[PDB]
Amino acid sequence: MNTVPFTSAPIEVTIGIDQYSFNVKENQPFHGIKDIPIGHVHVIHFQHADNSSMRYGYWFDCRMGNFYIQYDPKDGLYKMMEERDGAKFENIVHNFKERQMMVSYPKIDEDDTWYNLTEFVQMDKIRKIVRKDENQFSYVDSSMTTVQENELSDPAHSLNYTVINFKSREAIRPGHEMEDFLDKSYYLNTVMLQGIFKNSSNYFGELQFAFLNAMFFGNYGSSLQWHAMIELICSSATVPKHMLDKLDEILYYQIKTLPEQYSDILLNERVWNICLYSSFQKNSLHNTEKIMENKYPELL
Amino acid sequence: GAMNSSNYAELFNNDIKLFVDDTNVYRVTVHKTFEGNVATKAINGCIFTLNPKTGHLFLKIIHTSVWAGQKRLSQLAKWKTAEEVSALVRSLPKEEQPKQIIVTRKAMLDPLEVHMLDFPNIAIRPTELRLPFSAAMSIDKLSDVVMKATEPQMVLFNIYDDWLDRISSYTAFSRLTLLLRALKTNEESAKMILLSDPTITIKSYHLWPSFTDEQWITIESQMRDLILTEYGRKYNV
Ligand SMILES: O=C(O)c1cnn(Cc2ccccc2)c1
Repeated sequence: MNTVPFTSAPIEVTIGIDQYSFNVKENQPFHGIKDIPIGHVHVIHFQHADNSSMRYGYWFDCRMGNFYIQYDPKDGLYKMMEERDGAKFENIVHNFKERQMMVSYPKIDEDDTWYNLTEFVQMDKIRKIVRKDENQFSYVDSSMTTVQENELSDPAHSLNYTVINFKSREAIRPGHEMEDFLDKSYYLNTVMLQGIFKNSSNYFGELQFAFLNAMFFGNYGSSLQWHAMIELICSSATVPKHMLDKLDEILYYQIKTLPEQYSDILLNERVWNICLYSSFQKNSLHNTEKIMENKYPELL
Repeated sequence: GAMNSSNYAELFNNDIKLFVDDTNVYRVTVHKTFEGNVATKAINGCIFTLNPKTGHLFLKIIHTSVWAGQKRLSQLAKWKTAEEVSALVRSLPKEEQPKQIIVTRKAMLDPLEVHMLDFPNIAIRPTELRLPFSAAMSIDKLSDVVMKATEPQMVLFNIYDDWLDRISSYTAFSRLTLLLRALKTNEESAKMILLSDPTITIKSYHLWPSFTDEQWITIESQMRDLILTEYGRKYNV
């Protein structure tokens, strides 16, 4: 088990840690989050009570170091920092007075939701999408644009998702225009899987990361990426069987976790009707189809 | 962006542009089989690609052999159109390539965009103009060359004859669209108006009769009257 110590909580805020959330009042005696389970990946996110603009947060792996949160009164946000001096960290985090002012990460043992949502998400790949090499953790917020979006304006503060564009030379072999536009298997299998991602795990990992950035930060370009990566698979007549079966599971848990009142902004009606009812792989998403129809029938 | 009547005169500026109409590419007759069923038979078609400023028409004849052994022909026809339009653009010198291609049917947008990926600075646009280019096959010399073709074939015409010697491109396009709208509304009557004086002939190298300026004024009024008469007949006005 791991701990995320907070020097203080000077401004009222809603704090999320993975799929959970709680509130802290202004100047409340709050010193962080304890009892966090097995952390291949985690995310801690913030939305200020006095200004819900800019949700922001940090992706991190407890194994890559000791991470704490301190409020910066100049930049006006809660900042993640790493401590190289382990003894000092161990000392602050094991102080029983400090531990009494920490909330316990609340893991029900039956629940496997967080590793179903983040299985293919790796910090090493996050840090290539979010380029800030001097830190072991990665900042994302509601307003950050994607490289692709920028190509249609600060490249340091961008989300470097893999560019997917169905009407581009990369997607369409000369001489196969109709074939490749109507059946995206070439683009999926040769260009993306064999060429860029190298395997389906890296593909699913970026898909899951994009979904979670869309849901936790309301990041629009992330939502576009999530849907694009779904549509590329569904619009391909030839997809490995294991990949289809795994996709149904991945999407089922994303739809299950999605806030009920957020569907008008996190789900693209066009894409989901195509994937579930018209695409080559319509009949390959049985579990996702069933949860969507019963949870969100209005979109369909 | 979409083309319409506010930015209408833009069609006749010096940026090269082409209209593409695909409505006569895939053409069929519908008849009854021996078992009593109904069957289609394809007939030759054409792509109508027109420069509205110069009158240059690139009539690509679509021979029925291109449909043989193919499925979903109405879908294929849009991709075939796009393939031939792209090939036309590639065959032109750069200074003759269009800056915009305007498609008369929005379903042509994605096929043409995909076939035109090598030309990222050529804008592909729909239009809100209702244009009557589907009646191109009511022009006798166009229909004749399409029906006679035994192989794929490109035929070049100036659809304005010599009109630009005397009127502007704007005015020529207006005359063209009036004539074609009349032929689309009441083809036999529009054909009658144009042939009613056998002493006003069509030159061997023209499509339309050699009307004087004053005769064109009369002809245009007769075509407007034909269109208005049909409107009243249709809506009981
Ligand atoms: O630098 C470290 O090692 C470290 C550990 N915890 N913190 C935040 C914190 C400081 C003081 C009291 C409570 C929390 C910083």
